[PDB]
Amino acid sequence: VKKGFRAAFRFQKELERQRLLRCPPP
Amino acid sequence: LPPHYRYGMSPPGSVADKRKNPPWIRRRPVVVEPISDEDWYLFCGDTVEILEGKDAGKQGKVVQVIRQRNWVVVGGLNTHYRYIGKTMDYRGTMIPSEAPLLHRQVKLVDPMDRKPTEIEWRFTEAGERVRVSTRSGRIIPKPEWIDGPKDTSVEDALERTYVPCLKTLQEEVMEAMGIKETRKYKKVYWY
Amino acid sequence: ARNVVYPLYRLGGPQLRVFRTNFFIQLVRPGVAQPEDTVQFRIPMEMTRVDLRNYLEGIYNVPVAAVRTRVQHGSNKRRDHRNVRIKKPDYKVAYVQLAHGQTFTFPDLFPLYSMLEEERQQRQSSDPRRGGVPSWFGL
Amino acid sequence: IGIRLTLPPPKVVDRWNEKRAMFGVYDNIGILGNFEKHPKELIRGPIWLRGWKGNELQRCIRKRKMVGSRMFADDLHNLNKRIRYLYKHFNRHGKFR
Amino acid sequence: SDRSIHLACTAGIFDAYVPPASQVSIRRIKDYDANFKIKDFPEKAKDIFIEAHLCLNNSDHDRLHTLVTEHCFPDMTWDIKYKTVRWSFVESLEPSHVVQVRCNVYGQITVRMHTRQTLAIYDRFGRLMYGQEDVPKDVLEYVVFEKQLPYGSWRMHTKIVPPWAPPKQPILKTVMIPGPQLKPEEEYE
Amino acid sequence: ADRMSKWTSKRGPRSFRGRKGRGAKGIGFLTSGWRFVQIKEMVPEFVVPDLTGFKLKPYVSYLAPESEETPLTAAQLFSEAVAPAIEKDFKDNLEKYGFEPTQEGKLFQLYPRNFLR
Amino acid sequence: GLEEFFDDPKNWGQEKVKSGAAWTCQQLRNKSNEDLHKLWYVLLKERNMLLTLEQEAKRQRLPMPSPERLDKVVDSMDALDKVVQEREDALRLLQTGQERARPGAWRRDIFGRIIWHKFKQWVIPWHLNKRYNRKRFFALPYVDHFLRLEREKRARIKARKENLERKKAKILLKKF
Amino acid sequence: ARGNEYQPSNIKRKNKHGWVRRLSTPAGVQVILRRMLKGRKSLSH
Amino acid sequence: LRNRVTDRYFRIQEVLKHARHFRGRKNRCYRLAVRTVIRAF
RNA sequence: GCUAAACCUAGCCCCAAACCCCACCUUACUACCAGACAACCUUAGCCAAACCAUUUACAUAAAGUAUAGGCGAUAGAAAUUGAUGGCGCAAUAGAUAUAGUACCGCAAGGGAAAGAUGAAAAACCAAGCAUAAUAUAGCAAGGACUA
RNA sequence: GCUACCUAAGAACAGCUAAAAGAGCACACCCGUCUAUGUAGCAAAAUAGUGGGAAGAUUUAUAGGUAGAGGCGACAAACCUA
RNA sequence: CCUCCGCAUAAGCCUGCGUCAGAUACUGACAAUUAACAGCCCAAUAUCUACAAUCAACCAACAAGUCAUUAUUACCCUCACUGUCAACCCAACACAGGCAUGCUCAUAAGGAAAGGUUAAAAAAAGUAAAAGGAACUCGGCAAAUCUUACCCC
Ligand SMILES: Nc1nc2c(ncn2[C@@H]2O[C@H](COP(=O)(O)OP(=O)(O)OP(=O)(O)O)[C@@H](O)[C@H]2O)c(=O)[nH]1
Ligand SMILES: [Mg+2]
Ligand SMILES: [Mg+2]
Ligand SMILES: [Mg+2]
Ligand SMILES: [Mg+2]
Ligand SMILES: [Mg+2]
Ligand SMILES: [Mg+2]
Ligand SMILES: [Mg+2]
Ligand SMILES: [Mg+2]
Ligand SMILES: [Mg+2]
Ligand SMILES: [Mg+2]
Ligand SMILES: [Mg+2]
Ligand SMILES: [Mg+2]
Ligand SMILES: [Mg+2]
Ligand SMILES: [Mg+2]
Ligand SMILES: [Mg+2]
Ligand SMILES: [Mg+2]
Ligand SMILES: [Mg+2]
Ligand SMILES: [Mg+2]
Ligand SMILES: [Mg+2]
Repeated sequence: VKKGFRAAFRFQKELERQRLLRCPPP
Repeated sequence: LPPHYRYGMSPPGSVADKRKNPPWIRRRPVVVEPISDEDWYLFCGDTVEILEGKDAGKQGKVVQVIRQRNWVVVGGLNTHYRYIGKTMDYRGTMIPSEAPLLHRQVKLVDPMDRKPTEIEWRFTEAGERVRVSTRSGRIIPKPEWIDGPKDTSVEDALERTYVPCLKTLQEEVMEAMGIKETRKYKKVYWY
Repeated sequence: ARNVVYPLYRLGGPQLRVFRTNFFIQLVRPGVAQPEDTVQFRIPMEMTRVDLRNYLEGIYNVPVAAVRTRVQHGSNKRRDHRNVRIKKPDYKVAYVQLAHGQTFTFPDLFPLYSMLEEERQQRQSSDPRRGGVPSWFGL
Repeated sequence: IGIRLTLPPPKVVDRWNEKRAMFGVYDNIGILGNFEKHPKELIRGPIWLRGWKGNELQRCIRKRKMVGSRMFADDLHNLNKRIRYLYKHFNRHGKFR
Repeated sequence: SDRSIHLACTAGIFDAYVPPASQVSIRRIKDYDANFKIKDFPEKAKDIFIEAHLCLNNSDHDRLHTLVTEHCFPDMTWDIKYKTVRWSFVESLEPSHVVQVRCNVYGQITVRMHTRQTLAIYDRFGRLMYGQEDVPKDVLEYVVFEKQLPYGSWRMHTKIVPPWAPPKQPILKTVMIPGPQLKPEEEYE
Repeated sequence: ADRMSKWTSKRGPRSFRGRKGRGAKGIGFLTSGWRFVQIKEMVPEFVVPDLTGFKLKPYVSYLAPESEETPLTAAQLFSEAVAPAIEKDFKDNLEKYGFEPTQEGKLFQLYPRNFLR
Repeated sequence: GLEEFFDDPKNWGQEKVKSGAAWTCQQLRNKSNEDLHKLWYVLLKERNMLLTLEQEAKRQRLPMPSPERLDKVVDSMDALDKVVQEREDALRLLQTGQERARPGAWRRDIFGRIIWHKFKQWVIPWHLNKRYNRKRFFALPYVDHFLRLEREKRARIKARKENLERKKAKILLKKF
Repeated sequence: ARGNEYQPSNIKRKNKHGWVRRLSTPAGVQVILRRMLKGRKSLSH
Repeated sequence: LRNRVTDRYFRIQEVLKHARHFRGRKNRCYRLAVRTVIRAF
């Protein structure tokens, strides 16, 4: 594990974006 | 036991325990607060009350105590449901299985007030060590054969045949059995 | 006795005597056909055949005609998860032939649940005609 | 794949614990206390670098000089070798000469 | 094993009410609880039945574990997993009434209910496979409830099906029943 | 080439295999011609008692009182064995009371121990 | 007879065999030396029978009936041995003042480690014994460096253990 | 042709790399001491 | 590993996003994608 | 959607303080016979001097001073003065270490890898491919184009 | 524990010709002249055929010895654990 | 159909195709190799021990050779311990290699060159070949035959 939070936060936001694109909300 | 062995509901030496914790596992150790043996106040059979989770408030009886992980198992309480005997064809039967509870999540119950109580290990002149409830006083009591053909009778077991004497078992048995030895043990060299 | 220093004997010395025997033996079923008068034992490795003869004749009053011994090597091939060899202990095997024509044969040793059984009897396996439809509903 | 798929556990820092709250106190012990104690005397740590600073070679030399006799055998051998290597590097290698 | 499995039910019904004297059992129930009413039971039993079936409809296993026994929950849920059931109670033809009661100690009460309900069971894919969503059907049943005697309660334990029970509603899909899968050496008889 | 396996009499040439034993205590000696002379006095003689009439079965009844453990001590033995006679003859040469100046001359010398078990 | 190597024929095959409690040290301390001598062989016969049962159970691939009685017998024999050894030690201390039955001495071996050399029994004096003279009980100066290195290795291990213990204690205190 | 240089023989093994030989000379004693310090399970051969 | 890079995923993506429409491994492998993207720019 | 991906703690780093039953030298781990045989003894070299040959380091301050030195690379005093944890690592990191084990070598000796569920188990993302082989021409892209 | 040499005490050498042979032909055995194959091979030096020696300065099992400013060497700067 | 072999001892290895049960010659459990064969020896002090072996008889030798006791004193009153398995060892391997000795001299023992098909080239091994017979080639290399006379070292 690499210590840090900001890279993980960015990756979480990008994962949310990808999830939304794959499953667009009504 | 292997270092940092994860104590579980199954006893530390059962087949299920060996299956769940084979010798090669290196799971993260479980952090347990260090309750001293002189501070542990929950004992098997004690009536307790659940403070958190499903069935909170209900009072049951401690069935098992996994002291190594600060656990008390309340019989028939804090129960999920699991299948037993489920084979390739049969669905199995649903059984209520208790889940362990922390002593911080469980509190003892007054013998008569039937309410949760905080406890102190106050010495009493008669009961040198015994529990005492703090909010309402009163002491919570600590809860709880035919001889076979190969078992000594109590009287025989307690008979004191030992007459203290300055004789070793060897020479005493020699005298008792009549063995006679005249040869003298020649001195040997120790080094 | 085992794991004990034997007093050194010098010529003309007293007889060596053991009062609380430390040897424990096991009477085992032979793995192969043996004569009717032969008894097989597993013995501590430090026990001689003379010691076994005296042991049997004094503690059990068994008339012993002959004794033979062999050190069976335990397999060291097995390995644990760490690739370290697991040693099966070596052990001594003693064959004792009884005297006075006496015969010995190994004796024939070894000659919730209710609810589970009741439910299994009450399985009521699915009917093919039902076609997977649940049976609890009575409509 | 070198990026974790979950947010790290939240890190809570108590900005007002005793250490942080009283940090810096008595740093002016000298000027505010008739110079009875030098602020460098407030430094707790290795004996050979209490109120002293230097590069790696100087630090190693000071360590060997001050606690070398009390060092372990292999640690002292390592310190001697490090001193030798640092001497060679600083006195024979570099852009500027 | 010092600890033992603490069962909350029994394997099966004590004595079966063979469908078309128990005051000792009622006495035991009352000496254990002290506030029970056989006359008042039928309404409570009907409410438990309706609530449990609505819990089946909504996949409310947590509430099922309170409204039915552990000998009932598998029977109700195993075959309905992965499919949607649209169950609805419309009315009760004749009033529910206790029939038979028998008794570490459990008490079983058999209640005869002749009511009217609806079914519509769909597949994983939402395809109707049993019953009609609107047509109501008359159902006569014998629900055996059970209780455990500190925190126990009355829960459905079993449903006795009369041997003379009318055949259930036919299934929509046709079925194939394979015959003997004979090996080469075997011959059909 | 195997260093981690225990050295036993099953490993090595004929001489090694013959020479190494398995811990069994010697019973005699070897004379000319590899003839083994077995000494009877070196053979441990099991002094087995007569168990007839013995009333102590291997197991104890569970209905037996529990008593505190009191490891016997030299002081306790002296009090229970020698102290009575010492007091009697004080009211009214320690060898008479039991002390033996030297273990030498005995069949069972306490130190250096010269008996089995 | 060989029948004493097996349990009672009626007990043969029984799933569970009931047995009393293992002899306690306090209970044995009241028994005479002859009584302990006889009880030793009673327990020895029981132990032989139980070991026979265990081996036959392994051979038959079946559980041993009541496996706890083997542990009970072992505990009883250990208690009896402890009582006998306590009596012998008390007598030896009274009569000689020696706390050890076997002569020995603190000696420095060839590797510089202080060991407790247990004397062996010999017929010839040590100054004439060839093998004993070959055995060396002194460490030459070249061993001092290795003694220091071993001491420092032990110190490092101990320091690591203590530091880890303090770290774990601090983490526990913070958590609770 | 090569590779089979180890023609095993326990007599040679023990007489060349044994405990007695290692303790015979001070150098071998230091070899054993080094093995002990490193923690080798097999000090001698 | 006092200081380590935790953004390398995004650093690689900043280049690969402009190479997603290439042919072959140039649209997947950074070592090749970076060269092709520099040439494309 | 497969291979897989991640993870937090096992421990470790630097400091402070504080000084730390039996068997076995014979073929070690071998119950049991006339010994005699017992240890001190300058480091060297690499390297620098751009070769190499004399030579080349192993509290503060005085001081890089006096001195030494193919007086050159460099070496270098004394008198005298007074002397309570972590802006550490977190499984390719930190000890080599889950272990001096496995394995390798006759031997000295060399020397690894790794684990991750849960309160309870008595409950989407690398490469590589596949979905989905391919169309004339070409550093595989750019300008573009309706394409 | 390979290999060079040596030490101790051992073992092997069919058959034929000749006759007390560092004799001839030729097995086992030792070696490796020439060719082919192989060249990440069966093999980190082998296989097949062919060939030299094969009662001697022979071959070989066992234990021991000589250790690197060294050993050993029927000198090929050979060999001393690929 | 093959038989290089094979069976034992030595050395080496150390349970490594015995039974049962499981998986996907592997795993777990159980059992086993029984001393007569072999190893493991010798009470002292002096004192003896010129004359090989080779069928040891002639002969024949040179390299000159493994085999021997007596005198006195002690001393019997006692058969332990250890190896015993295997398809096996050294070569990273179920490696066409290395591996001492006794018998078997082709075996009574031990084994299988072909997974199935087709019968392309190239390649390897082998057999046969009209007429010629080294014209090949650096060279009769290889193969086939059994074959003289020389020279250099
Ligand atoms: N710097 C440093 N301080 C330490 C170390 N170990 C302990 N301490 C300090 O020692 C003090 C006392 O430690 P505690 O464990 O609280 O108490 P203790 O057991 O009485 O301490 P000790 O007497 O040092 O063993 C605290 O201030 C710790 O931070 C260490 O390794 N380094
Ligand atoms: Mg034997
Ligand atoms: Mg060799
Ligand atoms: Mg230079
Ligand atoms: Mg330079
Ligand atoms: Mg000074
Ligand atoms: Mg690591
Ligand atoms: Mg991909
Ligand atoms: Mg010949
Ligand atoms: Mg010749
Ligand atoms: Mg030359
Ligand atoms: Mg040359
Ligand atoms: Mg190889
Ligand atoms: Mg084949
Ligand atoms: Mg083929
Ligand atoms: Mg032709
Ligand atoms: Mg020509
Ligand atoms: Mg011609
Ligand atoms: Mg031409
Ligand atoms: Mg030719």
